[PDB]
Amino acid sequence: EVAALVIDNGSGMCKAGFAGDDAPRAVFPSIVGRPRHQGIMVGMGQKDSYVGDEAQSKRGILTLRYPIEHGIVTNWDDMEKIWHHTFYNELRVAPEEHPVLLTEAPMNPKSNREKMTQIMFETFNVPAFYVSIQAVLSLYSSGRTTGIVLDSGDGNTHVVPIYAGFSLPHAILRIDLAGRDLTDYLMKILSERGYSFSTTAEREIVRDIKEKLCYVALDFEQEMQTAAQSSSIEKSYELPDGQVITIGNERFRAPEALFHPSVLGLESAGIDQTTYNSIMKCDVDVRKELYGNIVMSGGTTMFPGIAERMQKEITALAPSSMKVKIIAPPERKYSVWIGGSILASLTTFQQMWISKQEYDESGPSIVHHKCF
Amino acid sequence: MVVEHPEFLKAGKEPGLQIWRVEKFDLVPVPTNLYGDFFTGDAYVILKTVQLRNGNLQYDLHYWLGNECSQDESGAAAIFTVQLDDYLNGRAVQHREVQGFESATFLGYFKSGLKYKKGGVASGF
Ligand SMILES: Nc1ncnc2c1ncn2[C@@H]1O[C@H](COP(=O)(O)OP(=O)(O)OP(=O)(O)O)[C@@H](O)[C@H]1O
Ligand SMILES: [Ca+2]
Ligand SMILES: [Mg+2]
Repeated sequence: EVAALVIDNGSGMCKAGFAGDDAPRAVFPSIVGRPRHQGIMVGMGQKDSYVGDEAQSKRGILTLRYPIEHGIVTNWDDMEKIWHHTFYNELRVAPEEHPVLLTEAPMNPKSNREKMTQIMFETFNVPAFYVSIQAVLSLYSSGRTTGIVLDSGDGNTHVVPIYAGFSLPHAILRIDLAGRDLTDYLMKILSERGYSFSTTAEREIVRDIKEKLCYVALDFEQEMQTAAQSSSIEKSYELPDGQVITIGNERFRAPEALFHPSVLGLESAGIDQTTYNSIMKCDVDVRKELYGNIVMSGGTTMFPGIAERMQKEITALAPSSMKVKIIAPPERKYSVWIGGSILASLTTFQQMWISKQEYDESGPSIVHHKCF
Repeated sequence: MVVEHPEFLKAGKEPGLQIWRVEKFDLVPVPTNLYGDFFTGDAYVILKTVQLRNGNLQYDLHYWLGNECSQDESGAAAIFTVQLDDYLNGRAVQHREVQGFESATFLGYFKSGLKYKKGGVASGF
């Protein structure tokens, strides 16, 4: 019949599209822009709000705001704005005409979940609704029902153990550093090299440098000295002004913070140690599969060499007899979204939706057990 | 459990083997005469139902992933396996069976072995 809409609201990037598609049609920054003081003429700031790429573009005259912090909505009015934009401008459809599948971060408060449910049924009048935990969608997209998902995006890095389709909340752990932190750290060490990246445009350069030249060192030592001697690790980066600049060990030192958060003055365990800690919080019987099904998802897990290094670090922690396997699909930046597109298209899922009818009779509180 | 599908209604009723193939977001039964024939481009769901002395039924759910099956198929097979398990009140053990790394148990269901077939139904994406 009608295609369900699938939206994965990331703290930094929103992924939206139609269930049944192999990738999100719209991927844009989770930003809402408003004129400091509005205008009327073209380029004078006519609209009273901009969302996504447009907001980013015209930031010269708007004040950008990010309604999502760590996968949790902190400004519901702005959130509603992004959702409106998503339906009407991005996907270009009327919400009341399509079941909507949204995603949520692990440990999302029950109040936010209910509030999200309320807006969808009452403000956007969707006919059917569902909320899915991000880590789980990523696991399904990887073709498994059991595994431990390491989801590192822009705001939060979580490790979510899932057995036979159900995540184990008691073992879910969070690492309080993610993509934005790495961009900020790389901007730093790059400033120590004798540069300056401080504006938004400049920070985007660093983001680009981060996403294009950074990598994770298999052995942080062997590399550090490898960059210290031979200039084989070096890479030249062409800037907007045209001039080329060379990046050294900043490439592997920035993502290294993921394994040693102390470098960002953070006292938290790294992604390797945290994965092992989570697995240890799980029942003995499931630990074996978790070890053999460590799935990576999110943009910050895109660092080349990350899978190679996680394998090494984790086999070192796991019993010798343990079969450790790291799964980092090439498309892990859309793993969450893709899982939702599959889920929402299944003939069997059609009875899973929360109906407008049941919402009407029981209210927002039914969302929790309905989407268990 | 809230799932309304004709195949879910047939699953795990009597002891034996049941095989379904994933065909564009649906779970479609495989003809009993073709059991053991697997398209390396497809994903399948296998249910082995066994009768216990106490009267209960024992289940083993195997989702088989062909080497060239698309993401929607492997993804769907996994989800269907979790849904079938839930529907059967969760008395089933879930086994992920990858072409070439099949469990001895799964292989044990096929007296004449498996017949791999190149190709399969097109992706549902
Ligand atoms: N190739 C890449 N290498 C390294 N980092 C990358 C790459 N591509 C994207 N990123 C980073 O990933 C982050 C965005 O990731 P993602 O879309 O998974 O996060 P999100 O959904 O918005 O965040 P969260 O789940 O915390 O809400 C940004 O910090 C971005 O710079
Ligand atoms: Ca196929
Ligand atoms: Mg995300």
